[PDB]
Amino acid sequence: SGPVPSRARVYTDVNTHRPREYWDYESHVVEWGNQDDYQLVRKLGRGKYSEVFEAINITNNEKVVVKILKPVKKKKIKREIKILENLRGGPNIITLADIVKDPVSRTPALVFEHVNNTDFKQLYQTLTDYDIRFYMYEILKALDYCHSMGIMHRDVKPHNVMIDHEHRKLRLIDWGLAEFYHPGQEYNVRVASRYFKGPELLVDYQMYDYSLDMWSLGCMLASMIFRKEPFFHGHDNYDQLVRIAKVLGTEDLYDYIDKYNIELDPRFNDILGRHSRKRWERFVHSENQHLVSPEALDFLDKLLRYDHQSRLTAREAMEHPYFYTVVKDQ
Ligand SMILES: O=S(=O)(c1ccc2ncsc2c1)N1CCC(CCNCc2ccc(-c3ccccc3)c(Cl)c2)CC1
Ligand code: NA
Repeated sequence: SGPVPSRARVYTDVNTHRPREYWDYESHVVEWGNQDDYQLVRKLGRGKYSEVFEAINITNNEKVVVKILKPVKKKKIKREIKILENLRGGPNIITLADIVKDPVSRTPALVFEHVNNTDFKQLYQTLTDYDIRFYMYEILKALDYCHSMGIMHRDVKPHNVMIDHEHRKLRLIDWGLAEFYHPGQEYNVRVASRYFKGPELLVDYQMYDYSLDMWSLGCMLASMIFRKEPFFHGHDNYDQLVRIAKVLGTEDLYDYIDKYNIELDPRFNDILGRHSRKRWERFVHSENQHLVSPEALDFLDKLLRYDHQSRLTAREAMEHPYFYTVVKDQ
């Protein structure tokens, strides 16, 4: 036995065709700028792996964002830098402007282009059906691009999506968990926030690909159209799969596990039970109905599949009827 192998349906060999240096980030030599070019203005936030500041480049008086890294292995910093450099200039990808080190503490800091993000509590109540379709399309452009460039984001969620609503501008941020896709590679399943983890992660299927990001995206879409954040609210990684199973149903889950010859943890056998596949109609109510259409539900259904191979690709998703008005306007 052991699990059945898997390959991405698209962009399978994009890294194989690149020079090794493109993806072999362990070999990457970091280009350091001058720390003294930046003065910190104010703290913006703190994350698992960093503290984020607004700063000013005193050479040209530009506003920038500085992410000062907490201690991480040099290869993980190299990976994030290499990915940001490879993706620089791509649609809706955050722009890495510079990389500096404090010469005393030796702490490394990434310097980004400044994006004026719109406060969540003011965005949430104003967003129309059109706005959701528009911003979803913008995220898909970033995902198609990074996938086409041989990179999985692996941490798609609202915290990692900046919107400057005034400028109708979106950026996908926090490439610290992203990885290069190589056919045959077994990845770490301990990635992404619980609520956004794909079934492949939860059942410990390591040979995953770009399609992980499409599950995460579907989770985001569900939370936005149904006004339920998070959508799949698990207590832990095990219960997370139970919450998914109560919606997608257990029949399809067991079909997926059979197809890939996945060995399910003994714990899971007790708690999965038997669940019907639910209709999306049970999440619709008077408050959210203006966001919910046949198109939205058809699209959502085609993202949220157990079987990573059957999810829409980014480029397929962009062709879905949910986006016809957006595509016409652009
Ligand atoms: O201040 S920050 O540390 C900072 C500032 C600049 C910067 N530049 C490089 S890293 C960096 C960090 N930062 C923390 C993350 C925040 C995330 C904002 N989420 C907003 C949001 C996104 C997406 C949706 C949405 C979902 C579904 C459909 C359509 C849309 C929704 Cl509703 C809201 C921004 C501020
Ligand atoms: Na693979």
